[PDB]
Amino acid sequence: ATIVALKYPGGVVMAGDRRSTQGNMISGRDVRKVYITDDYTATGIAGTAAVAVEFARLYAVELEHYEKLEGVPLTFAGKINRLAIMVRGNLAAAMQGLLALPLLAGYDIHASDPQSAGRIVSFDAAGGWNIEEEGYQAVGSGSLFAKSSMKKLYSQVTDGDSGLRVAVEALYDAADDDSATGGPDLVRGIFPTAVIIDADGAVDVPESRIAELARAIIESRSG
Amino acid sequence: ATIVALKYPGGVVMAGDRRSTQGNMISGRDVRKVYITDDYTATGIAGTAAVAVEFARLYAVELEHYEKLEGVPLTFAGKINRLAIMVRGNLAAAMQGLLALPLLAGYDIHASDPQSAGRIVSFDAAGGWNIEEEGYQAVGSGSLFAKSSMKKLYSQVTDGDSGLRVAVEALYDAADDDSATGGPDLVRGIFPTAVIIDADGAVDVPESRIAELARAIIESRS
Amino acid sequence: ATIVALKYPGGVVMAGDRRSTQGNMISGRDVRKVYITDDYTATGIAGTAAVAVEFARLYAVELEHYEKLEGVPLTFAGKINRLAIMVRGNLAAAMQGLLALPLLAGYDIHASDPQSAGRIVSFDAAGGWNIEEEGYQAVGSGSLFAKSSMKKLYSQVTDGDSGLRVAVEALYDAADDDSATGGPDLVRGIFPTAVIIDADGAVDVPESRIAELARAIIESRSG
Amino acid sequence: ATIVALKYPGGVVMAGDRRSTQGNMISGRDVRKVYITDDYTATGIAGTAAVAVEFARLYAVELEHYEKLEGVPLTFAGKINRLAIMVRGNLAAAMQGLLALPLLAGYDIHASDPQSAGRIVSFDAAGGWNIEEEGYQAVGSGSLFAKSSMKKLYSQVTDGDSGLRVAVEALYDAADDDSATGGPDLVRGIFPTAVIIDADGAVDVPESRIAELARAIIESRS
Amino acid sequence: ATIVALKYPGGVVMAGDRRSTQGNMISGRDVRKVYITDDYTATGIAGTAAVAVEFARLYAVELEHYEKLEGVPLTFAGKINRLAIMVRGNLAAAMQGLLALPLLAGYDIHASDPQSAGRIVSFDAAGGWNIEEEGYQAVGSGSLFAKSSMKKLYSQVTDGDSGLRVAVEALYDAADDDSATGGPDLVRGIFPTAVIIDADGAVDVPESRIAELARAIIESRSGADTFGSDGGEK
Amino acid sequence: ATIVALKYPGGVVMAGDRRSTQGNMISGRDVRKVYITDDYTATGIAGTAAVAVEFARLYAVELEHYEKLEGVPLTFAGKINRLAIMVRGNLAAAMQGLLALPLLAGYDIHASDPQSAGRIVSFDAAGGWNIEEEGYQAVGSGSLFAKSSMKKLYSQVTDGDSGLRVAVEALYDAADDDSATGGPDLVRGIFPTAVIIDADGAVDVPESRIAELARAIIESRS
Amino acid sequence: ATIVALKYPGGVVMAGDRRSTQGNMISGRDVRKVYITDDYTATGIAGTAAVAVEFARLYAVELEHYEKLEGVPLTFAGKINRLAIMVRGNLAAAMQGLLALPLLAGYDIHASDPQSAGRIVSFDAAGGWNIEEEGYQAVGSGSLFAKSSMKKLYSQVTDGDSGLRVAVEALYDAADDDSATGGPDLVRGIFPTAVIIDADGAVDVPESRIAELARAIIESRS
Amino acid sequence: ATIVALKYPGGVVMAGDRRSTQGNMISGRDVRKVYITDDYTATGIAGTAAVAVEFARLYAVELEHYEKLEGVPLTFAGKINRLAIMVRGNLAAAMQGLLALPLLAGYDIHASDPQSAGRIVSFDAAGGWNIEEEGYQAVGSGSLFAKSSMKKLYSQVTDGDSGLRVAVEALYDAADDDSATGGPDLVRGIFPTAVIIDADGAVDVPESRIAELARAIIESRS
Amino acid sequence: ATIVALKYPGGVVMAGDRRSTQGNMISGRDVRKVYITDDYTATGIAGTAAVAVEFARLYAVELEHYEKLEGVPLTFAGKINRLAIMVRGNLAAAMQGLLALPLLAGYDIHASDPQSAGRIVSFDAAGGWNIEEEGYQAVGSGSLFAKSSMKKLYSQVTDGDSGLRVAVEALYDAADDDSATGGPDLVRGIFPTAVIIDADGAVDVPESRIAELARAIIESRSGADTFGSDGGEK
Repeated sequence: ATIVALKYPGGVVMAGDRRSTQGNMISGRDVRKVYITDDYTATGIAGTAAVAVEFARLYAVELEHYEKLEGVPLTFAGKINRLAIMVRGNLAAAMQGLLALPLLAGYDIHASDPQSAGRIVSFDAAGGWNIEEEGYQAVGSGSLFAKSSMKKLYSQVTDGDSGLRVAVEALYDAADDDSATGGPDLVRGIFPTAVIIDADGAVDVPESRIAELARAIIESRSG
Repeated sequence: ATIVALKYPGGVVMAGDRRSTQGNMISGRDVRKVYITDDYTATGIAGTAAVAVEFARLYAVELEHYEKLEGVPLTFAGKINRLAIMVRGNLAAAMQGLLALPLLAGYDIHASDPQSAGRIVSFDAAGGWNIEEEGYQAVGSGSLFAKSSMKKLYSQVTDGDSGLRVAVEALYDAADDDSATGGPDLVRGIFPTAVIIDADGAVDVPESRIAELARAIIESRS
Repeated sequence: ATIVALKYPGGVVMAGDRRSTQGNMISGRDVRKVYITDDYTATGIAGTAAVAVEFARLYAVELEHYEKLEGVPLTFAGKINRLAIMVRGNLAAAMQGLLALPLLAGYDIHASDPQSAGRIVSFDAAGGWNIEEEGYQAVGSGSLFAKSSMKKLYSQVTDGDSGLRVAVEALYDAADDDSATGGPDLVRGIFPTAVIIDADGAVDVPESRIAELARAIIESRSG
Repeated sequence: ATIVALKYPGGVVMAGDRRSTQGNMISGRDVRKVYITDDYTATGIAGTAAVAVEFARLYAVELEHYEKLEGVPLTFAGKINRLAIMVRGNLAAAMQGLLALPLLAGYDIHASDPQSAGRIVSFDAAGGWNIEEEGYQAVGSGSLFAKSSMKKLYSQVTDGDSGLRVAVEALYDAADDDSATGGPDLVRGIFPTAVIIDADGAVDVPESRIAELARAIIESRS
Repeated sequence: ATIVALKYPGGVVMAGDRRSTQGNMISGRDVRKVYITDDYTATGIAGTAAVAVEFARLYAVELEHYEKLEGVPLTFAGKINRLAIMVRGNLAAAMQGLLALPLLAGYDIHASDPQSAGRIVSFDAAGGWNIEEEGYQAVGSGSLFAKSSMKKLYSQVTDGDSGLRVAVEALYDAADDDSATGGPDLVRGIFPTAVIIDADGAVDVPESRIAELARAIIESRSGADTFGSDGGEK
Repeated sequence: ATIVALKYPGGVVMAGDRRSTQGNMISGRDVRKVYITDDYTATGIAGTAAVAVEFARLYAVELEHYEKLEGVPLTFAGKINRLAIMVRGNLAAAMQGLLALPLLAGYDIHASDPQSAGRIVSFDAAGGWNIEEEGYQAVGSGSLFAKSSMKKLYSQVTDGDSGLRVAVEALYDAADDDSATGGPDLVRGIFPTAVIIDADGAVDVPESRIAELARAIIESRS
Repeated sequence: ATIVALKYPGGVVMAGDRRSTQGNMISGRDVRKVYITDDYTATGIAGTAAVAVEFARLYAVELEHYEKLEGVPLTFAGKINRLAIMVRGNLAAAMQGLLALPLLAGYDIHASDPQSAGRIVSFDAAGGWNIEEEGYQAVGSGSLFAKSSMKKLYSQVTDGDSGLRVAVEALYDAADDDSATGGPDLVRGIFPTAVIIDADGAVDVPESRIAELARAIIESRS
Repeated sequence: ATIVALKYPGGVVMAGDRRSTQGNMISGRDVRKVYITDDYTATGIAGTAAVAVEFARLYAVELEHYEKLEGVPLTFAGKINRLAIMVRGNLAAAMQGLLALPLLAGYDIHASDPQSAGRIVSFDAAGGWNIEEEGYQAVGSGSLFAKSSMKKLYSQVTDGDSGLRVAVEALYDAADDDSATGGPDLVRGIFPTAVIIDADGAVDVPESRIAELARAIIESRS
Repeated sequence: ATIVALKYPGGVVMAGDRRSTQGNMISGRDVRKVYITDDYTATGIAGTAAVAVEFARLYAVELEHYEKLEGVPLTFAGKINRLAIMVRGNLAAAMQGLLALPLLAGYDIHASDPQSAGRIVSFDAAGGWNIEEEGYQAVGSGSLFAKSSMKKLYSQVTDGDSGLRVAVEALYDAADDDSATGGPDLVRGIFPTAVIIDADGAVDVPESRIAELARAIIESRSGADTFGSDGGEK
């Protein structure tokens, strides 16, 4: 599994791959790992698939719950803290092998400058969170390759779109050197999922656009 | 890793993938796992890469050494025996996690019927061996998927070429359902390796043939 | 044990074998492993026989319970979720050896298109569930052989019937390479059980149909 | 695995099934577990496949080697002893999971009464042996079911043929109640193997006769 | 210990042996292991003798309790389920060495056909139960020999009585190859106990009938041993 | 297992049961556990069957070997010593579960009084030995019941026959209270084995006599 | 530690950092990890410092020893083999923690095309080796970051100097993302070490060139 | 990680570095480890990052809580005690691996002499606290190097500013010999954070001042 | 234990403390840990006392033995190698707790520049060695404090005497911050030992110079403590 996220001028993009494994065997080819938890935040979770889906569901329930009770959504710092408590609470079971690490991407409406209102937050096993200040991040098994490719490509990220391309590509190298990360399957037409967040909310990327970008990357590296 | 071998009317074919891993990390994109040990045998080895390449090398040396001393190659039975003794010798290291299992294909020149002189032989970690009769075998992490593919595809095998295509396809399915087995890389142009043995000896299938077969399969599935 | 399931145009078919073992010894020759839990679902369970029969019984009780209280049956997503909670709850005892993995087949009346209203859901030990999109699935010890045979035969599935044949046959190869899966016993006339689900509900397959298909497969491979 | 042996008036018969497993997985559909070690003995070996085939081979070599050096075969007692010593030598490896138990059938040419010159001998992992006196023996995972079947069927044994049928049936019940023992495969045509020893030596029962008896049994039970 | 049960046309017969051991030493020679838990069901239990007798008493108490409260006895399926819950309940202590496995025989009055109203139910350690439909079953240490003998004799079973004979005999072979199962003691006159269930209820078998059948089986095996040989050698 | 030995006026008698088990399962119905190692000593061995028969055989060989080299048998003291050294030699294997304990009965031709030249000697796993003075000994799982029986029945021992009957009875009670010891099987006709040693050497009691005594006991207890 | 090696048109370059740690503590600021084992091969070793320096020394001795005895250097294949055998020999100590992994760069004088006579070879702890064919390799704690850097920067490599700059940059990124790898120390003036091998042999890059390249990179990133 | 603190005439200065690691990999480059917990106390925490940030937040919440309830802030001794009870409370999880050690710097308004109203308090794992009476202190991995540098520089401390320089420098040597402590990154402009406390409260140090002092130290040592 | 070594313009100096402990108990007040192994080297050994004295003794024997056989001392490189092999040979016993680490100072007569012919060499438990370039080294429980002291004090080193004073001071700070290292005992008059090596060989510093150097250090620390304060408070 691999999930990359990167800031672009005016928003944030989070993309995740599609494969789920059981040891060496490929058990699944279309797992969606990026969820739109609310109008302005998307959450990608890596690890044990059970703890992953439960985290996404429970987190979304909680955010909308507080919104309905208080008539106003939480601030971004609150969202971070709630997620971190929920992660810390799974530390006991996580030491037993049910570890799930999230990766939170959001757009802060209350932020002073609209052009830097993107935020990327990465968590550990102990619920310690860090607000990323370096433009991108990745979690999962292939995370190191993805981070090392985005390190060379992040100078091209100039808007939402080129950011989407760099994300697809970093996912491509992650899959390229890590067998647990699936690469663009051209045969079944299965490609990574993406989410884009800006002033107007968080929307899912239509599959055709990720496919055009993917084929473009493969045509580029074949020669 | 996954290495398939199947008899066809008049010969034997043996093919292997190209990936080598360390855990989840893809470390080698072009390893060759099928060797031509002598003019009438080929040996695939699954498992620990060091122990594998070493087995292949040493076995080839031994076959050829006896051949030079006595002026005649061993019978297929003797070859089977020596390979089995090597495998039995690595047993302690195999339990220490250095396991290497060989799959031996050969063409018996002394067999009575030439159309069925093909030979496939499989080994376990304890050196016991078994001559295969159902016409195909495989070894490695993808072996079960490969065997279950060849069981259905094997009625199509009628000559050297059809047998080659069936081999390549079985590999494609192994790789399709197991992450430790690499499929045809169309981007870098790396394809499985194949050896064909018949009445005239053992030759390596040149890459182009395997490329065309792989492209035919890939178009057939999409 | 082995339980296969596959979608066909207009419904779903689930078939399971008949043998139960205690180590190497054959202890039972007529265990039924596929149950009709409600008018539109069928549950097949593999593993510890006790935990299996309990899951079937308890699950059916629960579904009908909610129906009586609320005057309306659960949606399909609800059914999946309740089963998954019930599986997750058996994780503690499952680590100690009492492992039971279910396989849920259903027909969704509320689904938009009637021709794809079949559904197949597979579970793990941690209660993570996956909605299957490949058209078939199998659980049990012989599951990998059965999956690999249905992979080559699924192009012949065109209705409830050809689907039934492919199911019986995949079960036949599972039994053929796995000693824990029983093959068609021609001597005692014991054959796999099957359930078929479509717009009109879930009905058990009469035994003579499965027997005739079975003898047809054996006669076909005998030469 | 399961190998039965029974004495009939005038000779001995020894039959064995054909399956070989790895856990729940059926790996071999046609293994031969009963060898003719010499003109008047036959050896079945249950257990680890490697250790089994090796035992059989080496024992045959040793019997014949002494025969060539001294110009006369050992007595049945000497053969029993050498087999026992070979078994005792594998005890260390058997405790490490490489156990192999042999069942030895023979026809003593030096015995006084020809009608009871048949001999059956069973061994444990610790090399001790025992000469059977109840007319039959078996070894392997199905041995208890086979013995409990022969206890009832043995009054029907009156010659070479009835003894052969009782052997095949005992195997059928072993396989019927135990999954590690293969029964007659009517689809692929694979049947138990059988060896008959009498005053004239040891001969392999040709497959057709075993096929007949198997079909008679299967018809009787339906 | 060994307990065999088998269906016969119109009823069911359950027979059990008489010995109890403490390791190799024979500690008891007249343990009764087959109980009549109610008018139509008999229960035989094997394993730790404590957990055995306790199970029998507790089960009988429970069945009659429900009968008195509800004015109607449980159905047969209910009986099975309660027994299984009890067995499952003893799983924790069973893993520490207090294992007891039961074997339930009954006659279902509410069953459609009176001639197949016999039922045999076998349990495991996890309380999973199986309704037997092969005609017979056995539990205990000698269970495999007894099952393998009843497999060759079950074609002679035609009524309550011939079924009783086959039961005594299967018990005889169980005891014959398993030292933990006691054979008919001709010296002290101790023989297996039997229970027979049919349309008229479950009754204990009088000891003289089991004893005559026993002596008959011994005279027949001794005469069949005299007739037989080892390939021609006696 | 259970092997009793008792002195009587003028000789010694040694008897043993016939059962051999594997756990709760009865595996051998006619094992012979009492051997005649030489013209004046018999040896019983309880425990692991293999180690038992080995001890017996090898000890007989050693006694007779020294006899052929030196032209005179060892004294009873020397025999005791050699047996003790063998037993001490098996100590490591005994701690690893392969324990075999011998009970040695002999008739000392060199003793002063012929009426008390009988000799019984018992051994532990550590090779120490002890010359028995209370007139009887036993070994095996039933030894305690057998000794507690002979303590009461021993005043009846007045010659070779009465001593034989007391032996058979002691065995009967061992078997009566312990399941690993077989009693007289009236159905198959298998009875304990017995050896009698006196001034004229060691002879095997023929089976018929042991049969008659066993029947006398059995009717006595009904 | 981190040692990168990359082929360029006509030669090979091999560079290594300078830090050596004990836990979190920086213990050596100027270790040299890349040796010139002979006129056409350089060897880097990651891992335990003792085992590393010893490997390098002994291997150089052995190459040169055979050269003096036979009057001709081994082929690149023989060199690969000897290094592999040394590595396989240290395996027992590598499991105990004294692991040392070598990366071997050489220029084959006997290769057919001079422009691609460069050679890079990588080893695992079990002595198996692999001839790298994607143009670059690395070893040590920073190896993954270094490889992921060279994958992107490698299209810029066109000669000896550009290849050298790419090497230094890859090292800079290794150090940038891993704390056990030292970067260019501008304060003390300590820079990575580099060796260049081409048709004319192996020469150490003089420090000034590496200093200028490092300063260019550092100013580029500010 | 490393956090230094030192008294200067009229106040106290606490400075901490910026790097966070995950084993050998550098995971963070701008972690702030010094917090202003209230108008007159700053708290620096080292160890597990989670336990660190949690401690800071919880401690600040608690101090202001008591202030709001009682209308008067705690005395300094109270603050120390509460922090120590919190640290003691984390002792179980701290033995499990989630260890966080704090370092408390304050200015006591109620102290008699305004010029020595600074205080430095260091804690252990068991919540035992000590009031330092030696002018300075440091916690973290690089703590010993920082303490040993401040030991040679503390005679230059004469006001808030020279104290700030000595702090930055001691942090520089800590980072210089400890890979887990980050040095001044001149490329990204990341420098240690500082807090200064005196009669007028606790204020954060503007970044440009720390950068000027840092570059001054580097130019000085080049 | 703590042994420091530092190069100065034209030579090398090597000093060591005198304490030897067992747990918290001070067992030896006058151990000598720095030996003159030959006319141009000196060896300090930290760690287990037995193993330490043995490395020293046997190494001196080996150096001198080869010198007598071949008529010329080994080069500094050969000496380094032999010491390293001896260290590598003790690795098993060091894993068993009998660890001894040597620090080797020497004056290379064959070096090109006499002003920088001094040599300091440090070893780990696995026999690897390293030639120190930053001008000073130390070994033992107080080594970290000693090094962190010499890093600051090293710009003051200009000759043999100043280098000696810096050595003694570094030892004083090691002892000041670690309890296993003994400082100058003014009561019993026991001071660290020192060896100095230059172009003319290796000689032991006579006790007087060490005594009054340590005395001066102590008075400087006392006076500087009287001048200073804790942010204003004494």
